[PDB]
Amino acid sequence: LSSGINLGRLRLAEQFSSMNGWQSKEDPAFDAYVKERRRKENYEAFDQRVERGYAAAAKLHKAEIQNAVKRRLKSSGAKFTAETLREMSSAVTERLAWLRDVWAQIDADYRSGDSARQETAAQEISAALRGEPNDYMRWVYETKRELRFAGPVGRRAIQEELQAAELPEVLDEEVNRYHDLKLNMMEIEREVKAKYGVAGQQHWAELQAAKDEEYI
Amino acid sequence: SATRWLPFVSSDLKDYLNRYWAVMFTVGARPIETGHIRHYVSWYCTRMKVVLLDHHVYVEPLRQQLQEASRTPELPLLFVNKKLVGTLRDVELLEREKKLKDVLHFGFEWRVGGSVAATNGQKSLMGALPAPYGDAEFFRGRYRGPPVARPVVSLPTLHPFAL
Amino acid sequence: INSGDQSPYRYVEERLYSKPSRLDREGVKVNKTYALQGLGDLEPLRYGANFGISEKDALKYETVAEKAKYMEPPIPYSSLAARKLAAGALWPAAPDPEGMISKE
Amino acid sequence: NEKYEPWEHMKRMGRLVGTGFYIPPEWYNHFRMFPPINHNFQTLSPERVALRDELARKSRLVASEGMRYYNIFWVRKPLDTMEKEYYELKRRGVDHGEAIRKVLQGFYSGLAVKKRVAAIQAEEAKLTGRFITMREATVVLGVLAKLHKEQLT
Amino acid sequence: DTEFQALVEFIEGASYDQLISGRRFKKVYDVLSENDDMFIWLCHTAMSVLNPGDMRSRLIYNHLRILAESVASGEMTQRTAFRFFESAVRSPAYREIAKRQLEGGAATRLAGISAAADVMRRMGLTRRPMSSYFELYQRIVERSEAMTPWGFPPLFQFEERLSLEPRLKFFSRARIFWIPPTWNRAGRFLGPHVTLYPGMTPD
Amino acid sequence: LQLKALAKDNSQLNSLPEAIQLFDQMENVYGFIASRPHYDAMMFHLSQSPRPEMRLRCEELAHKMELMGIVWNANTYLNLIRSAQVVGDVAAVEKYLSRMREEGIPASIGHLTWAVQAHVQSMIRIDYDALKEKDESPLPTWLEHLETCFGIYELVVRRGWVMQLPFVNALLRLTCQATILSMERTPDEAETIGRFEEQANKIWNHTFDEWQLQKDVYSYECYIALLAHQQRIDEA
Amino acid sequence: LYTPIYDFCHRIREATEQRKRFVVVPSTIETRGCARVMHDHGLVAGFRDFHNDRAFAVELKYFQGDSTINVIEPCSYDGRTEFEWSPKMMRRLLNTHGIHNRLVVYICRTADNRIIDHIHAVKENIGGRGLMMVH
Repeated sequence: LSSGINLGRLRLAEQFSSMNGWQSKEDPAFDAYVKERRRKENYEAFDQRVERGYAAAAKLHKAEIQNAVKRRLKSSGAKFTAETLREMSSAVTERLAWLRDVWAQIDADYRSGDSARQETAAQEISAALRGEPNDYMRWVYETKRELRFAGPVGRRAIQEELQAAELPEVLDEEVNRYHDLKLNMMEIEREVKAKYGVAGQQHWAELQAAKDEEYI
Repeated sequence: SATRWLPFVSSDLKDYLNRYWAVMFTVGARPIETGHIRHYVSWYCTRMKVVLLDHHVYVEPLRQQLQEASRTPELPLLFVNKKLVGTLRDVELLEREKKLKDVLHFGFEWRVGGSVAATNGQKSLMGALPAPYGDAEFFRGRYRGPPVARPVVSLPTLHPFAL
Repeated sequence: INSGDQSPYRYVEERLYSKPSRLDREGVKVNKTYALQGLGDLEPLRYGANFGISEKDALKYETVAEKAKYMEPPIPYSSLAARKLAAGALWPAAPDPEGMISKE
Repeated sequence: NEKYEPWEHMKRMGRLVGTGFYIPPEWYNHFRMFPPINHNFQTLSPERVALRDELARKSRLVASEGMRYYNIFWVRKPLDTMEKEYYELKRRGVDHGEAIRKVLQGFYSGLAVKKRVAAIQAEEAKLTGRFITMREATVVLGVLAKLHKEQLT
Repeated sequence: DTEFQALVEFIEGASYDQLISGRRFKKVYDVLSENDDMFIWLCHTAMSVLNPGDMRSRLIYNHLRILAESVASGEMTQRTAFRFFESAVRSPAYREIAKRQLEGGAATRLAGISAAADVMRRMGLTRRPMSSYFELYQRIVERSEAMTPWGFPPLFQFEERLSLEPRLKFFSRARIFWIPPTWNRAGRFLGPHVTLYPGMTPD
Repeated sequence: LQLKALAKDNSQLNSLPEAIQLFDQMENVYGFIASRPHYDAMMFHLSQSPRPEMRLRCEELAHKMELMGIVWNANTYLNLIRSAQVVGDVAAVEKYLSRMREEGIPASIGHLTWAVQAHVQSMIRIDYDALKEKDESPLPTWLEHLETCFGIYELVVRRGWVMQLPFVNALLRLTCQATILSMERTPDEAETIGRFEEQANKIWNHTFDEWQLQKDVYSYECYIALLAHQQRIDEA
Repeated sequence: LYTPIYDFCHRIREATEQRKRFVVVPSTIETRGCARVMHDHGLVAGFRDFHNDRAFAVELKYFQGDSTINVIEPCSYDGRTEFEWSPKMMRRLLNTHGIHNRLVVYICRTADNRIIDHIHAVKENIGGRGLMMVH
C-alpha cells in the first residue's frame, strides 16, 4: 500500500537510517522541531544537582501517595480497580507538577548569585539527596489534622488563611500515615540531653526508673 | 531420510560458502598445515567441511576462484561465514590475539584496539587512559615494569612442526 | 597458598571445584572454609553471585531429571562474564597440537 | 521451555492484577501499551550464444586444422562479418545449415585473402632487404645481447 | 554512599591486620558490583543499533527503554528481565535492523551509546552521576557488547537456535544442559550434577 | 473501515471486544503498525464505554500515540474529552481544554458540546445519599452547572461562531436532565422544577428557531425523556 | 487420518501450538459447516478459498500471545465409532456440570444435513450426529 502515511514513514526511515541525512542545517522540518524542543527545554530545565534533588523528592512523594492509596484500600477492604489507578496517577501527576513549581524556586535561588540564597539552596539539595523529609510536609500534615479536628470558626479561619497559599492536595491517608507512626526514643533522648543539661539526665533516669518499674 | 544421500560437489566457490559454515580447501601434499587448522577448529567445537582438491572434478575452476578471494596462492584456506580467514599465519594470529573464538562461532573479528595476549592477573585498563600533552618517553623515572628473562641459546625443538 | 602436606595443584583444585567448596560459596556452614574467599576476576563464572545456578535450590531435588525439569534457566550475562569477555577468557586457548607430532 | 515466556509472564501478571488485591508495577501497564516482540507470524542473448558457439566450433577447425594458420590478426572483424552475413541471410530466411555453409565459405575466402596479402607483404619485405619487421628487430636485439654474453664469459 | 563506606572499612581493616586478606576484598568486590548498570547498558546498546525513523524500531526502542527503567526501579527481577531481553533480541525484526545498520557504513550506534550514557546520567540509572561516561569508555575501548556488530553480548543464549545448529558441535543433532551419568570418568570433580554450556566454559 | 463500522455498530452486544480483538489481530498477527486513523477509530470507540478499564485503554492508546511520534490533534483531544465526559469528570475535560490551548490547537464547537455533556453526566453522578446524610440540598451545584454551560453558550455567540445543532441539543439535554433530577431528588421544591421547565421550554420552543436549526432524533429524544418523566403520556 | 472431522481437529490442534496463521483442512460437507459454526462463535478469524470443495484454509484467531482455540476434540475419539445424539443429549450438553454452557461449543449434523451447534439444537428441539467439541 503506497499511500501518504506509508510513503511518509518510508522517507522518514530513509532520512533517519544513516548519519548524513539528519544533521544540522540539512532538513528544515527536523531543525524546526529540534529548535522548538530546545526552546522548550531552555526555560523548563534546572541545575543538575537541583534535578537530582527533585528526582529524590519526586520518588519520595510518589511512594507516599502510593502508600496512601494502599492504606485506604487496606482500611476499606475494597479492590484495586482501574478507577483507583486513574485517581492515583492523577494525584501523582499533580504532586509532581507541584514539586516542579516548588523546585523552580530552589533552582532560582541556586543560580541567583547571592551567598545566602545559594547556601539555603545547597541545604535543600543536601537534605533531598540524603533522603531527609522536608519540614513543610510535616507542617502541612499537622495543619491538615488541625483543620480536620477544629470547629467551624477555626476551620473557616484556616481555610481563609491558606486559600491563596499554594498547598498540595493531600489525602487523609497521608495524614493518618504520618500521625499513626510511633515516635523514636533515641531522638527524643538526644533532644532532651541537648535542650536540658543534668536536669535532663535526672529526668531520663526517672523515666527509665518508671520503665523498669512497669516492667515489674 | 526423504532423499538418498549424495556427496556435494560444485564448480563455483559461492556454493561452498553459502552451504557450510567453515570450509577449508586443502591439498594432499600439505598434511601439516591442514592438520593444524583441524586442531584449532575442533578445539572450539565448530563443524568444518574439508575439501581435498586432490582428485576433484573442478580443480581448475576452484584454483582460479581461490586466487581471487585470497591473493596468495597458498593452501589451505579457511572460509568462515562467507568471508576469507586465510592461511596458517592468519589462523594462528587470531589464536594468539584470542580472536579465534568469535570468528569460528559467530563469524566476526574483534576490531578492539590493544592486545589481549600480554596480560597479567585481571584484565583492566591500567594506564590505558590518554595522557595529557603526550610525552610518555621524557619521564625517565617511569615504571619500566617487571624484569623479563631471555634465553641465551635456542633449545632444540621436539618436532620441526611442533611449534 | 599454604599446601599442608598436599600438592598445591590438587589442593587448589579441591578448594575451587569440589562440591563442599561451591556449597560453602552458596552458604551451607561446612566445616572450615572449603572455598577461596578473596578472588576478583579470577573467580570461576560457574560460582558467581549473579549467575543462574544455585546449589541451595538444587539440594531439594534427589534426581538429575528433577533438576532439569523444575529449575529456572541460568542467567546468561553478568559482570564477571563481562570481565571474562573483555579478557577473552570465555574459552581456553588452544594448546600445542598433539595429533600428529609424537607420543614421547 | 515455553513456560518462561514474556507473553506468559504478562498473562500471569494480568491475572494477578485482575484480582483487585495486587497493585500493578509500572512495567505491566507500560507493556500493555508496548507489547514484547514476537517471533511468530513472520550478458548475451541465448540464440546469439548458440550461434556464436556453433560459429566458433566450426571456425576453430577451419583455422587450426584446415588452414594451419596460427598468426591470424584481428579475427573479430571476420567473425562479426560472419555474424552480420548470417543475419543478412536470416532477413530473407533461406535455411539454417546452408547459411552456415555460405558464411563459412566467405570466411574461408577472407582468410585466404588475408594469408595471401600477408605472404605478399612478407615476400616484398624479404626480397628488397630494406625493410625489417619488429619481431626481427627484437630477435636481433636478443641475439646480439647473447653474443655479448658469450663475449663476457 | 555505601561503596565509599565499604572502601573506608576496607582501608581500616587492611591497616588493622596489616595484610590483604580474602574476607575484606570479597566484601568490597560484593559492594562495588551490586549495581544493575550492566543490564541497563545491555538494553541501551541494544537500543543504540536501532533506527529512529522506523516504527518497528520505535516499538523495540520503547520496549527496551521500559525494560531498563523497570530494572533500575527494582520492580522487575533480573531473570525475567533477561528473558524479556533475549526475547526482544532474538526477533528477526531486530536482527534485520542490525543487518541494515551494518550494511549502511555510516552507522548511528556511536551517537546511540553516547545518548544512552546521557540518558543514564539524566534519569538516574547509575550509582554516580558521572560513572556512565566511564562505563561508555569501558564499553568502547574493551571487548564488550558495544563492539559486537549486532548490539548484544555475543553469547549463544542471545542468538537463534537455527543458527546455533549448523555452526556449533554439541551433544546430539538430527534449555539447561547436563552431563548424562554414563560418564563415570569425565574429570576430577566433573559429574552429572555439573552443567555444561554450549558456547562458553564458565569454569 | 471495519473499526469505523464497529464504533457505531449496535446490531450485537459484542462490538467493543470484537474491535479490541480486531486491533490485536491487526497489530500482532497481520504485522501492521497502527497509524493515526487506526488510533482515532479505536479511541472513538473506547471513549463511548464508561467502564474505567476501557477509559484506561483509551488513555494508554493516546499515550502510545504521542510516544510513537504522532502528535495530538483536535480529533485526539475530542476523543479524550469524549472518554472523560461519560463518567462525569469535569476536571479531566477542563484539563484537556487547558492543555489543548497550550500547544496552540484551537478548541472547536464539539469540544464545548461534550464539555456541556460532561456537566450533564456530572449532574447525573452526584452521590445524593451522602448529601441526604449531610442534609445539604444539591440545588447550588445544579445552579453552578447551569451557569457554567450558559456562560459557554454566551461565549460561543460572542466569538461569531456558527451555531451547531449538537450544542443546542446538549443545552436541551442539560436542562431536561436538571428538571428530571430536580423531580427525583427535591420533589417538594415546586418553584425549582418550574424554573427548570421554563428554561427547558425556552430552549425547546425559541432557541432552535433562533439559529435556524432543525430538530433531530436526539433533540426529540431529550424532550420525550422529559415528558415521559413528567407522566405526560399523550404529549409524549 | 481416519475421519475428515478427525483430521480437521488434528490439524487445527497441531497448528495452534505452532502459532501459524493458516491451516489447510480438507473440505467436506460436515467440515466446512463446523468451520462456519466455529467462525460464528468467534473461535476462527476467517477463511481462505472457502468455495473449494476439496480443501480450504482456516485463518486462526490469536489474542495477546496465545491462541483463542484451547481444546478442540472430535466426537469419534478413536476415529471409528460414531455417535447419534438425542435432543436429551443436546439439553445435557447445554446444561453440563450444573451451569449454563454457551462456552464449550458442541456441534452436530442433523438429518437435514445442516451443521448446527448445541444451542440452536436445543432451541428447535432436535438432535443429530455429533461431530466435535471446541472451546
